[PDB]
Amino acid sequence: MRRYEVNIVLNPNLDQSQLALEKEIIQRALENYGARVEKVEELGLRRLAYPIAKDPQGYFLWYQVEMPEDRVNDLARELRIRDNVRRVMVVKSQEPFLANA
Amino acid sequence: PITKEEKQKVIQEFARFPGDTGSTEVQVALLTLRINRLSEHLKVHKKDHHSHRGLLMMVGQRRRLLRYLQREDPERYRALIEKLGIRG
Amino acid sequence: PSRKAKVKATLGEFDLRDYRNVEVLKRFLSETGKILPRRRTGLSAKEQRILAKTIKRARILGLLPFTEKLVRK
Amino acid sequence: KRQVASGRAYIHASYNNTIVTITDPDGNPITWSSGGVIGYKGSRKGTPYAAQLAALDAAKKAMAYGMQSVDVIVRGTGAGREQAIRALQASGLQVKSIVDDTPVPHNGCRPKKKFRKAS
RNA sequence: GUGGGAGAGGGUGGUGGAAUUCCCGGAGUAGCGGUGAAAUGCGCAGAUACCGGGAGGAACGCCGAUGGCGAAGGCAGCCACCUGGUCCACCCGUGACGCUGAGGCGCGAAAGCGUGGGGAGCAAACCGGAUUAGAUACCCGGGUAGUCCACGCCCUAAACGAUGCGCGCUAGGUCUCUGGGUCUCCUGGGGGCCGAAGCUAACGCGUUAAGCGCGCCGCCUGGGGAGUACGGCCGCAAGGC
Ligand SMILES: NC[C@@H]1O[C@H](O[C@H]2[C@@H](O)[C@H](O[C@@H]3[C@@H](O)[C@H](N)C[C@H](N)[C@H]3O[C@H]3O[C@H](CO)[C@@H](O)[C@H](O)[C@H]3N)O[C@@H]2CO)[C@H](N)[C@@H](O)[C@@H]1O
Ligand SMILES: NC[C@@H]1O[C@H](O[C@H]2[C@@H](O)[C@H](O[C@@H]3[C@@H](O)[C@H](N)C[C@H](N)[C@H]3O[C@H]3O[C@H](CO)[C@@H](O)[C@H](O)[C@H]3N)O[C@@H]2CO)[C@H](N)[C@@H](O)[C@@H]1O
Ligand SMILES: NC[C@@H]1O[C@H](O[C@H]2[C@@H](O)[C@H](O[C@@H]3[C@@H](O)[C@H](N)C[C@H](N)[C@H]3O[C@H]3O[C@H](CO)[C@@H](O)[C@H](O)[C@H]3N)O[C@@H]2CO)[C@H](N)[C@@H](O)[C@@H]1O
Ligand SMILES: NC[C@@H]1O[C@H](O[C@H]2[C@@H](O)[C@H](O[C@@H]3[C@@H](O)[C@H](N)C[C@H](N)[C@H]3O[C@H]3O[C@H](CO)[C@@H](O)[C@H](O)[C@H]3N)O[C@@H]2CO)[C@H](N)[C@@H](O)[C@@H]1O
Ligand SMILES: [Mg+2]
Ligand SMILES: [Mg+2]
Ligand SMILES: [Mg+2]
Ligand SMILES: [Mg+2]
Ligand SMILES: [Mg+2]
Ligand SMILES: [Mg+2]
Ligand SMILES: [Mg+2]
Ligand SMILES: [Mg+2]
Ligand SMILES: [Mg+2]
Ligand SMILES: [Mg+2]
Ligand SMILES: [Mg+2]
Ligand SMILES: [Mg+2]
Ligand SMILES: [Mg+2]
Ligand SMILES: [Mg+2]
Ligand SMILES: [Mg+2]
Ligand SMILES: [Mg+2]
Ligand SMILES: [Mg+2]
Ligand SMILES: [Mg+2]
Ligand SMILES: [Mg+2]
Ligand SMILES: [Mg+2]
Ligand SMILES: [Mg+2]
Ligand SMILES: [Mg+2]
Ligand SMILES: [Mg+2]
Ligand SMILES: [Mg+2]
Ligand SMILES: [Mg+2]
Ligand SMILES: [Mg+2]
Ligand SMILES: [Mg+2]
Ligand SMILES: [Mg+2]
Ligand SMILES: [Mg+2]
Ligand SMILES: [Mg+2]
Ligand SMILES: [Mg+2]
Ligand SMILES: [Mg+2]
Ligand SMILES: [Mg+2]
Ligand SMILES: [Mg+2]
Ligand SMILES: [Mg+2]
Ligand SMILES: [Mg+2]
Ligand SMILES: [Mg+2]
Ligand SMILES: [Mg+2]
Ligand SMILES: [Mg+2]
Ligand SMILES: [Mg+2]
Ligand SMILES: [Mg+2]
Ligand SMILES: [Mg+2]
Ligand SMILES: [Mg+2]
Ligand SMILES: [Mg+2]
Ligand SMILES: [Mg+2]
Ligand SMILES: [Mg+2]
Ligand SMILES: [Mg+2]
Ligand SMILES: [Mg+2]
Ligand SMILES: [Mg+2]
Ligand SMILES: [Mg+2]
Ligand SMILES: [Mg+2]
Ligand SMILES: [Mg+2]
Ligand SMILES: [Mg+2]
Ligand SMILES: [Mg+2]
Repeated sequence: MRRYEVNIVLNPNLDQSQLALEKEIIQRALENYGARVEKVEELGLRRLAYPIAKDPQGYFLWYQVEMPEDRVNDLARELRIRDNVRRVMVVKSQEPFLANA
Repeated sequence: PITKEEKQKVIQEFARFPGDTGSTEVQVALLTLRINRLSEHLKVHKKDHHSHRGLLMMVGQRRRLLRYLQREDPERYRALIEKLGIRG
Repeated sequence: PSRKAKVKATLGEFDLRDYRNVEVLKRFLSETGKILPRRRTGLSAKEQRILAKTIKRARILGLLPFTEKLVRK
Repeated sequence: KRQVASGRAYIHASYNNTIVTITDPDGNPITWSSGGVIGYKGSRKGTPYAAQLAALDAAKKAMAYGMQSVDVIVRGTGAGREQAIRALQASGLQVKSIVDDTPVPHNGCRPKKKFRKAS
C-alpha cells in the first residue's frame, strides 16, 4: 500500500451540479478501486499554457491517496472514462526535494 | 515485491539460532524465495531477458551454497532441501 | 555568453519536485518553450536532472508550455 | 473587397523561394506574392532581391484592400527572410510586431537523405 | 543481514505534445517545387502560402553532457505495474563456501526469412528527369520490399578499448558522476585528463597499465590460393560453424 497523488483536469464549462456530479463519480471511483483520501486540493479553473480540448483553461483537482498498487492503473483507466475528464495524472508520492536549502 | 516482513518471516524461520542472519540455511531460503518470485515474473514477460540473467546468476549462487552444505554437513543439507522442496 | 543572470540566485529555497507550481517552474523555460540548460539555471547535476522531469510533468498537465513562438526578431 | 486595414503578414523562406501571404486577423488570406509572382523563374526566386519584391508586391496589393497595420509571422530559414521583413517594414505598412514561427519537430520523420545526418 | 543512495538496465499497460502525410471546411490566385543550372513532377477538377476541424503512422525537440545504466549486443517524452544489476554506511550473521571455465544452455545492432498485421516519413530494387564521352552513379522527381507491431527463425559485424576473467603490489596533479563523515578537508564506487617508476619497435600505456606478479580459458605460427574445396553440423531459405 503506497501513497500516490491523483491529478485531474476537467471541463472549465461545468456548473455546480455537473461538477459536483463529476466529483461524485470520482469519489465512487477512488472508493471502488480501494483508495483512502489523505488530503485534497481543488484549485478549480486555472489558465492552461496550451489549449486542451479546444478549451484554454481547466478545472484542477489533486488528491493525495493511499491505495493498493496492483489496481492503480485500472483506477486511472476509470477516472479517464469520463468525458468531462481531459487529464488524469497519477504520481507515486515523493518526498519534497528542495534546492537552495 | 518482497516486504521487510516477508523477509523477516523467512529468516526467523530458517535461522540456526535466533539472530542468525547469514547462515548457509537462511541464505538458501532467501534465494529460493527470490528465485521463485522471479521465475513467476518470467512465466509472463518471457521477453524480459536481462532479468532472466539475474535468475541464472541466482541459481548459480544457490547451487554453490548447497554443494557446500553437502560438503560440510550432509544432514543440514538434506533437511533444508526437503523442507525447501528442492533438488528440483 | 551567459554570465549575467543565474536562475538559482533568483529565489532561495523552493521545492524542485513540485510540478504544480507554475510561476516557479516557469522560471526555467526560455523565451521559446525550451527547458533551459544547466548553464543558465546554475542548477546542480541532479537538481537539473530533476527539474527536467518535474517540468515535463507540468507540461503534460497543461501548466507549462511545450513550445512558444518567439517575439521580435 | 473587404476593406480590412488591420491584419497579418506571413513570410515563408526557402533556399529556393521566398513567399509572402497576407491575411486578415483571422488567418484568412487576402492577397499574396512570391518569387515567381514577379517574373523570376529559376533559382533567382530565392534572392533577397526576389524576396524584397514579393514583400513589396504583397503589401501594395494589400493597400488596395486598404490595409495599414500588420503583425508579422515568419517561418522557414531562408535567404532573404530578413530582406522581406525589412522590405515590408517600410512598405508604408506599419509593422506592429514580428514573430519567428519556424516549425520544428521533436523528431517526427526521417528526413530525406538531403537533410540527414540529423532526425 | 540491516539501513540509506544514483541510473536512457529489462517486460507490460496506459498516455502527452511537436512535426510530416492524408481527408474536410473557410479565405485566396498563378504558380509551387527543385538545382550548379535545369528538367521530370505538382497546379484552373484552383496547387503553393494561410486559418479551422479530423484521421493515421512513426519518432520523442529543449534538459543532453566533457553525463548515467547494462555482460555484451545495446538503452532516452510522460505515467503506473512487474523485474535485474549496482553502490555506501553499520561491522551483525556464515566460516574458504573461492577463481577461471573445454562442451553444454541463454542472449546477441543491422540486414535478411515465415505467418499475419500496419504502412505517415524515409527508401534497396525499380520508373523517370538531369549530368557525362558513356553515367547501369554521385544531383532531382516517383516507387516496391523494408523500415513499424506480434510470434517464430536467422547468429553475422571495424559485435572495437581492434586491449579475455579474477586478485594482489607500484608517486602524484586535476576535471567529473555518485554515496559517506568530525563537511578548509577526509573517505568509498564509476567516467575523463596529465604524469613518478616502469614498459613499448615506435606510436604510445602508465592505480580505468599496455608496469610488477599468480591462477585459468580463447587464440597466433610468412603472403596469395581461401573463409575457398571436401566432410560434418545447423538453417525454411539466404546462409552460418
Ligand atoms: N507504451 C506502450 C509500449 O508499447 C510497446 O509496443 C506497442 C506499440 O509500439 C505497438 O503499436 C501501437 C498500437 O497501439 C497501435 N497498433 C498503433 C499505435 N500507434 C502504436 O503505438 C505507438 O505509439 C507511439 C506514439 O505514441 C509510436 O511512435 C509507436 O510506433 C507505437 N508504439 O503495439 C504495442 C502494444 O500495443 C511495448 N509493448 C511496451 O514498451 C509498451 O507497452
Ligand atoms: N523499438 C524499435 C528500435 O528502432 C530503432 O530505430 C532507430 C534508428 O533508426 C535511429 O538510430 C540513430 C543512429 O543512426 C545514430 N547513431 C544516433 C541517433 N541519435 C539515432 O537516432 C535516435 O536518437 C535518439 C534515440 O534516443 C532520439 O532522440 C531520435 O529520435 C532517434 N532518431 O533512431 C531510431 C530510434 O531508436 C532501431 N531499429 C532499434 O533501436 C530498435 O529496433
Ligand atoms: N528502474 C528504474 C527506475 O528507478 C527508480 O527507483 C528505482 C531505484 O531508485 C531503486 O533502487 C533500490 C535501492 O534504492 C534500494 N536501497 C535497494 C533495492 N535493491 C534497489 O532496487 C534494485 O534492486 C532490486 C533487487 O534488490 C530490484 O528489484 C530493482 O529493480 C532495482 N532497482 O529501485 C527502484 C526500482 O528499480 C524509479 N522511481 C522507478 O520508477 C524505476 O524502476
Ligand atoms: N496496405 C496493403 C498491405 O498489403 C500487404 O500485402 C502483402 C501480402 O500480400 C504478401 O505476403 C504473401 C503472403 O500473404 C502469402 N501467404 C505467401 C507469399 N509467399 C507472401 O509473399 C510475401 O512475403 C513477405 C512477408 O513475409 C512480403 O513482404 C513480400 O511482399 C512477399 N515476398 O506480401 C505483401 C507485402 O507486405 C498485406 N495485405 C497487408 O500488409 C496490407 O493490407
Ligand atoms: Mg558475483
Ligand atoms: Mg572445491
Ligand atoms: Mg567433511
Ligand atoms: Mg527556386
Ligand atoms: Mg529505463
Ligand atoms: Mg496511466
Ligand atoms: Mg497533427
Ligand atoms: Mg482545401
Ligand atoms: Mg493544369
Ligand atoms: Mg501539367
Ligand atoms: Mg478561419
Ligand atoms: Mg491544418
Ligand atoms: Mg569542454
Ligand atoms: Mg571542462
Ligand atoms: Mg561498462
Ligand atoms: Mg557501442
Ligand atoms: Mg563479524
Ligand atoms: Mg562487508
Ligand atoms: Mg564463529
Ligand atoms: Mg579446503
Ligand atoms: Mg564466471
Ligand atoms: Mg539479432
Ligand atoms: Mg531487424
Ligand atoms: Mg517481414
Ligand atoms: Mg502500399
Ligand atoms: Mg520520397
Ligand atoms: Mg530517391
Ligand atoms: Mg537515374
Ligand atoms: Mg540519360
Ligand atoms: Mg555506371
Ligand atoms: Mg515521375
Ligand atoms: Mg547460435
Ligand atoms: Mg555461437
Ligand atoms: Mg578506455
Ligand atoms: Mg571503455
Ligand atoms: Mg566500458
Ligand atoms: Mg571483447
Ligand atoms: Mg564473478
Ligand atoms: Mg584520477
Ligand atoms: Mg581538467
Ligand atoms: Mg578537461
Ligand atoms: Mg555530502
Ligand atoms: Mg577514480
Ligand atoms: Mg560508460
Ligand atoms: Mg596519459
Ligand atoms: Mg621515464
Ligand atoms: Mg619512448
Ligand atoms: Mg604490447
Ligand atoms: Mg582465428
Ligand atoms: Mg577461431
Ligand atoms: Mg602459405
Ligand atoms: Mg563468410
Ligand atoms: Mg558444406
Ligand atoms: Mg536441410
